Amino acid sequence: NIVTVTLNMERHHFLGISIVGIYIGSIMKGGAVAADGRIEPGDMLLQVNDVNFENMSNDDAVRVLREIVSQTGPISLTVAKA
Ligand SMILES: CC(=O)/C(=N\Nc1cccc(S(=O)(=O)Nc2ccccc2C(=O)O)c1)C(=O)c1ccccc1
Repeated sequence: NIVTVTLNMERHHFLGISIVGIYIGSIMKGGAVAADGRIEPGDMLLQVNDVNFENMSNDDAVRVLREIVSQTGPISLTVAKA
């Protein structure tokens, strides 16, 4: 089950996720992801905007998320539900 979740990123500064395939390791208080509710811990992160996460190292995925969260605009996260 694959779901795409688009977040406006206007009411919250950060996603509020940790990443540990790349999985959502945790969802944190105060982030856009927790407020939205559609993504859950354990979901597998497949794509963020136009960046596919296949074969990506954890360090590179953190760098990608940092760069995307730092730029203004919506963020679309495609996950496979746990
Ligand atoms: C809720 C939340 O998000 C949190 N800290 N967030 C966060 C932390 C570091 C870098 C980025 S980041 O701007 O570089 N963006 C990311 C880069 C990599 C992976 C994930 C993110 C992300 O946004 O989740 C976002 C917190 O609990 C928090 C607690 C106290 C004070 C401030 C924040």
